[PDB]
Amino acid sequence: MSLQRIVRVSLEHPTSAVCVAGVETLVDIYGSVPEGTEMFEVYGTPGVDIYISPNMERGRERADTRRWRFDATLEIIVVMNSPSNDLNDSHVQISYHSSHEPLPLAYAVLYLTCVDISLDCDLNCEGRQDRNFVDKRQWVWGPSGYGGILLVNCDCLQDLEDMSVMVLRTQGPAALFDDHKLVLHTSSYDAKRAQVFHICGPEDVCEAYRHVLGQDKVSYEVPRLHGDEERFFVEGLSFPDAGFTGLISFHVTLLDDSNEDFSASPIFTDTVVFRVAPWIMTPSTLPPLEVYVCRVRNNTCFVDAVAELARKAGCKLTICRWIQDEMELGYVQAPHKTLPVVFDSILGPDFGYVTREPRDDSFGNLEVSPPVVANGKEYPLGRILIGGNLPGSSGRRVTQVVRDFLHAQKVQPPVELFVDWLAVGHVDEFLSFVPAPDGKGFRMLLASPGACFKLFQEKQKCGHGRALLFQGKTISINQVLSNKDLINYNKFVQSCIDWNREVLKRELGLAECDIIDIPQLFKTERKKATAFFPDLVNMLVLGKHLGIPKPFGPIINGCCCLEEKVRSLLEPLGLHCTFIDDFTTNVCRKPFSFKWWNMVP
Amino acid sequence: SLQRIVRVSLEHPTSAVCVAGVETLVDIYGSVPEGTEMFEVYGTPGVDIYISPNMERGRERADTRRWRFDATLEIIVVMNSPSNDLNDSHVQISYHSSHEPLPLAYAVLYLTCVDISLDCDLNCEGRQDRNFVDKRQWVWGPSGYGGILLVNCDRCLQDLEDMSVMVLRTQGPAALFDDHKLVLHTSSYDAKRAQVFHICGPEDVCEAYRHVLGQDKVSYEVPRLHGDEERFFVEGLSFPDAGFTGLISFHVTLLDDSNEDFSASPIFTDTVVFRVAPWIMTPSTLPPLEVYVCRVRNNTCFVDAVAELARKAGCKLTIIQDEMELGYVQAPHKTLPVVFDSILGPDFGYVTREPRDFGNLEVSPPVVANGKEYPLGRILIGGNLPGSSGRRVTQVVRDFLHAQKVQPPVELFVDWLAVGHVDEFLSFVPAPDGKGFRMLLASPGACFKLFQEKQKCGHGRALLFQGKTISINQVLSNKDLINYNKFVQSCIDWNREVLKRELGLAECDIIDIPQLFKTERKKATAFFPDLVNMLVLGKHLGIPKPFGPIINGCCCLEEKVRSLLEPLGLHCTFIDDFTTNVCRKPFSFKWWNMVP
Repeated sequence: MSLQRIVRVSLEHPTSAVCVAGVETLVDIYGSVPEGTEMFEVYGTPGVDIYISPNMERGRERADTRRWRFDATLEIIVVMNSPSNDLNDSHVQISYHSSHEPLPLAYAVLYLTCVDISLDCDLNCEGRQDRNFVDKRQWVWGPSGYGGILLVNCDCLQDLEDMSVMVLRTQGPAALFDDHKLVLHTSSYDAKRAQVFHICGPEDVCEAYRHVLGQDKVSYEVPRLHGDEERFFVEGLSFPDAGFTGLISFHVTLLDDSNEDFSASPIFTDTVVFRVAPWIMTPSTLPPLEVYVCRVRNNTCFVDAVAELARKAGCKLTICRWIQDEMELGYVQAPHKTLPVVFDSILGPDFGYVTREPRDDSFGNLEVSPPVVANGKEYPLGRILIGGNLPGSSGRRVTQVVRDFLHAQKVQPPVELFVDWLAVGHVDEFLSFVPAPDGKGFRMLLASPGACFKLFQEKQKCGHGRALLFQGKTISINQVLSNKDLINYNKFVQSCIDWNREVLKRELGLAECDIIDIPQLFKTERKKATAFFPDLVNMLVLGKHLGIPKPFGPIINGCCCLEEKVRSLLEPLGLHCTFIDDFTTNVCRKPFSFKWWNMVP
Repeated sequence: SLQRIVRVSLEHPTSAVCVAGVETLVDIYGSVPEGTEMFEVYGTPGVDIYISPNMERGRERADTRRWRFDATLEIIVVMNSPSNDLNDSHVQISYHSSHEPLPLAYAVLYLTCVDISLDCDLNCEGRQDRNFVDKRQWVWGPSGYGGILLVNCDRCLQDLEDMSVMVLRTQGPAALFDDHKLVLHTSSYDAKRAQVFHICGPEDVCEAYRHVLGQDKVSYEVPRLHGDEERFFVEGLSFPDAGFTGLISFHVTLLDDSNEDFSASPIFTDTVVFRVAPWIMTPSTLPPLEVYVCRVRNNTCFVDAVAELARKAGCKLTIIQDEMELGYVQAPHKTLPVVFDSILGPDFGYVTREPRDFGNLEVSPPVVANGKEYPLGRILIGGNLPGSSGRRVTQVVRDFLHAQKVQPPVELFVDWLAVGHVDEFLSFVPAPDGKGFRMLLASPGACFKLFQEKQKCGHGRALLFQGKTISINQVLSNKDLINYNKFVQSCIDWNREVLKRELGLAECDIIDIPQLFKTERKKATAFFPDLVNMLVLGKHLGIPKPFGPIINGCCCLEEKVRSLLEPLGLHCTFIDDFTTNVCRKPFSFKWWNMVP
C-alpha cells in the first residue's frame, strides 16, 4: 500500500528499471526540463497504469488522456500489476511540449521490467483482521490479531509436520535473475532461535531440504530451482524466556547488482513474522486423555484403582524418578496442530520436550487455575500458581530460570502462594479445582482444619464422640478435640491456608460461594505441616470423576464420617467420588477451546 | 482491596496484628454455641467494625444492633491508626439465644495495629490522583505513574544525588518488632541490575549508608534504628537491553515469627516499582549547550570558526563524533547527559556495550507516522545490505537501541558511500512554518539542474575549486560523472522514500541541497565539500564551504544554499575544512508521558 519507489529518467538517453507488481513507482526527471517547457504528456504500453497526483494531495488521476500544464509539484505514478515475460517488454514515454513548437521539445523514455516478489506464510487471518490491511512486519495479539505461528519441538528425519511453511513467489523474466540477487535473510539474534530449510529436489527425499538459514547463516541467495515458487520450512529452536520476546522475522531482499562499476542497491523487501507458541498448562477442569503412573511391586492396588477410575472417565491409562514431582505436562498450539510438551528440570511420539537448568526443587510447586476474570483483566487460559518461599529464606523452592520462563510465556500470569508451612510444600496438598455446572464453571477446594473441627464438634454433640479414626493406633473424636496442642496447631494451619485463600480470591476473582472447605487435619513434622489423616484435597480429577485419598475417618452408623462429608459436599455438583487407598501421578489433558493467539495480554 | 482473615476461639482469647490500611475478616474457628440465634460485636475506640454479606459489596456498621446469625455474614475490622502498646485494642463477639438472657459465649480478639508502608517518588504530580495507584505496576503514558531510576555507569564519595529515595514507614509498638521480622527483598534478577544502601546514622558520614541489597544480597532484615522511618538509596546498575525490560521492584514483608514451635508466616507486603530511565538521543533541531572538538597542531582556522559560531549561537566551546554519541537520561529531579561509547565526569554518565563475538547513528526530530506518535523522534541506523559480509552496526548496539524503546529506529541504506555515515547525505534544520523542521537531503540532481541553468545563462565556463580547477561545462559534459551521480541520486531516493514513510514527511518538508559525488573505490565520496554534513547550533549553521563556481563575484553554490536555507531564519556560515559532537538540551516532552 504505502510502498513507493522513485525512478528518474534522462532526456539524453533511455532509462531502464525494474518494478515490483504491487509497488507504485514515482517517475521524476534527473536534470532540467527543456528550455521553454509549458506542457507534458505521458504514454505507456498496455499494462502500465499511469497517474498524476499533486505531491501534497492524496488521490490519483489518470494521466494518458490529457496534456497537462507543467508543474514541478506533480508526481507521475506508474503501476504494473502483472509481471513481465521479457526484459523491458513495457515502456513509458514523457513528452515535453511548448505552445509554439508543434513537435515535442524532448522525449524521456523509461523501459520497465515487472517482477512479482512475495514472501508469505500462514498468517492465521481467517476472521480476525480483514486482509489487504495486514502489515506483514507485525504480529498482533487479540481476536483482531494476525501473524505466523511457530512451534518448538525441543528446547533431521521426517518430522517436518510441525515446521511452518514459507513461500517465496518470484515471478519474472529469468534473465533478470542473473543480474539481480534474491537474498533471504534474518537477524543474528533470530538466527540463534530458529532455522530454515529450503527444499531443493524431490519432495519425497529426506535430504532435499538444505539447511539454508542457520545459527551463523544469516543470509542466503535463493536460486529459482523450481521456477517462480520456492518453499522453506521454518523450525523454532527456543521457547520464549526472559531474554526472548518470541518473535522471529525473515526478510527477502531484491538487490540490483547490474552496475559492475557501482555498488549493489536494494529494490524491494518483503517480510514475514513468526511468534513462538507459548507453553500452556492444563488445569484439573480439562478433560483427560492419558493418565501416567509409576508403580512398584507393592503399589499394585493404587494402580488398579486409578485404572478403574480412568476407565469410568473414558481416559486411558499408561504405566512407566517421578512423573508428578520432577515433570510437568503442558501443550503448545497452532492452527494446524496441538502438540503436548513436557517440561523437565519415552512417553509418546507426538510429544515435545523443554528444560531449563539453573544459572548458579519439585514441580509440585506449580499448578494452574481455570479461566478467570480479576482486576478488570481476563485470563482465558487461567493463571499459574507458584508456591514460593518466604522472604529471607535460605533455600529457594523455584529456581529463577523457571520463574523467568513462566513469566515469558505470559499467557497465564502466575500468582505466588505461601507454602513454607508445609513439610513437602506442594500446592496440591491444600488446593484443588473441580468442575462445577453453575457459578464460574468450577469450584476451588481448599483444605480446612476449621471445617474438620466444626464437623467433629457436631458429631460429638450428636453422641458419636467416641467413634474411632483409622479403624480399617486408632484415635477417637473426643481425643482429637481434647488435644489442645493439635487443635491450636490446626488453627495455625487454618490461618496459613487463609492467607492463600485471600490471595487466590483476589488474584483469581473468586467469591466465597466459589470455594469449598474440605475438612482436613494436620500434625507437625517437623515444625512444618503434614497430613493427620490422608489428605482429601490432594485428589485426582478425571473429568466428572474424582479419585480422593481414603481418609479412614470415624465410623458412624456404618459409614465413614469424612467420606460422607466429602460426598455431601462434592456429589451435588455432579462429580462421582471414589476413595482410593494410598496409605497402605500426572495427567495429560485436552487443550483449551480458547486459542492463545486470540488472547490480548 | 487488601483483606486478611483472622479467626477467633471461644475457649481462649486470640491476639493479632493488623495493618493500618488493611481490613481484617474476623471469623470463628470451630462451631458456634449450641443454641445461637443472634450475635453482637463490640470494639474499643478506634476499631471500626462492619457487617457485610460475603456475596454483596458495601459495608454496614456493626456495633449498634443485634443481628440475626447468618454464616454468610462477614465481620470486618479496620484500624486506621497505629497502636501504642501491644494488644491495646480488642473486639468482642457475643453469641445470644432468645432464651438465655446472658450471652451464650464470648469470643475475644485483642488487636495491635502497626503501620507499614514502603514508598518512593511515584511521579504522580498531575497524571493520577493517588488513590488508585497500584504500587505493583508501572504504567506508561500521560495518565501513568511509577518510580524513576537513573543509571550513572553501565560497563561512593558523593554520588547519591542521582539515586532514588525509598522510605519505609514502620509506626507501631517497639516490642512488636522483637517478635516480627521486617524483610526488605528483591528478586535475584533485579538484584543484579540495581542496588540499595540503607542509611544508618548521621547523614553527613560517608559510611552510614550500608550496602543492604546487592548482587547476591536479595533479602535484608531492616532494623528500626531511626524509629518509624528508615531511608534507602537505590542506584541503578544497568540500562535496558535485549534481556532487561527496565523494571526493578523492591518489596517489604512483615513476618510473624512469634510461634517458636511453628513456622513463620506472612502478614503484610508492600511494593515499589522503579523503571530505568532510557537513553534518549538529541537531534540537530534541539538547542545546543556545549560543543566538543578535538584539534591537532594544524587546523587552527576551523576551530576559530567553530568557536565564533558557538559564540554567536550562545553555546559554549570546549576542546571525534565517531564511536561516541551524546544523549541524556531524564528524571523529575535531574536530567543527566550520558555518553555512549564503543573529558571528565561533571554531571556526565557513561555507557558502553562490547560485541558478542557512531556516525552510523542519527536521530530524527519528533514526528507522527503510521498513526503512531514519536515525540522523542526516531533513531536512524545506517545498516548493511543483507548479502554483505561486514556489519556496520553490531547486534548488541541494535538490541540496546531497540530496548530504549522511546525512539524506534529506522534502518537506512548507506553501503553506497565510502565512509557510510548518514550525515553525509542527511541533515535536519529548524524551520518556523510547516512542521518543526526541514529535512535536508544531498541531491546530485539538484546540482545537475543548477549547473544546467547556469550554463544556459552563459556562465558555463565558471570554474570550481578556484580558491585542479574544473568548469561547469567540463562537469556537465563528463558522461561518467553525470551517470554515477544519477546512480547516487537514486541511492539517496531510496532513503528519501524510507524517511518519508517512517517519519511521515511530505515533499514540502524536504529540501534538496545540491551535492555532487565521485567514485573512490566503487563507493561514493564528495566531489566538492559536502554541504549537507553541516553543524546545527540552533538557528546558526556551519556549512562546509564549497569551492564551487564564482559568478558575479559570489560562489553560486553558497548562494544557492543560502537561497534555500535563509528564508527559514537560518544564518549560514561557510567554514574551510578542505585545506565534532554537540551536547544539547533535553526534549520538553517527558519520556514517561510517552506510550510506546
